[PDB]
Amino acid sequence: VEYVKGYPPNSPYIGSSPTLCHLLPEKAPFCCLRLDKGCKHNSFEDAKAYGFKN
Amino acid sequence: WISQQRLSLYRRSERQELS
Amino acid sequence: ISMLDTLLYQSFVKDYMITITRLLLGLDTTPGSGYLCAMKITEDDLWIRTYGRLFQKLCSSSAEIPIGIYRTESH
Repeated sequence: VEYVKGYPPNSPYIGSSPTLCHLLPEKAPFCCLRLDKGCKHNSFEDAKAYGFKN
Repeated sequence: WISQQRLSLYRRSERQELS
Repeated sequence: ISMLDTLLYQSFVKDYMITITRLLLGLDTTPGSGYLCAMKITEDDLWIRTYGRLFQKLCSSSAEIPIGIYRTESH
C-alpha cells in the first residue's frame, strides 16, 4: 500500500500541533486496526501473519 | 502541498484554528 | 515524569528553553526546523576514529550537526 504526506484530519485535542506524518490514501476502517480478530478485509489473527518488514 | 501548506499552518492564529 | 519537571523551573531564566525542547522532540515543528536522528557507527564507519573528524564528514557532505554519542561497552 502507498502513502501520502499530509496533516492528520482528526486531532483528539484542541491545542494540537499539526505535522506531516505519511498518511494513508484511504481512511481505514475501525475493524482493520484490531489484530486479534481478522475481519472481512485481511483475516489475520496474530501480528506475525501480517508479515511486518522492519 | 509542500511550500504553501507548511507556512499556512505556522502563521495560523488561535481563532483560525478553532474555526 | 519528574525528570523533565526541571524544564519548567529552568524556563524562568530561559524563555526559549521550552520551544527549543519541543523542536528537538518534533512537536512544534516550524517550516525551517530539524529533527533527531541516529547514525550507528558500524565497521565501515570506523574509518573515522575521532568525534572531531566525524564532525567534518557529517557537516560537509549532508549538512548535519551532532549533539552527542551513545556508547555500549562490554562490562
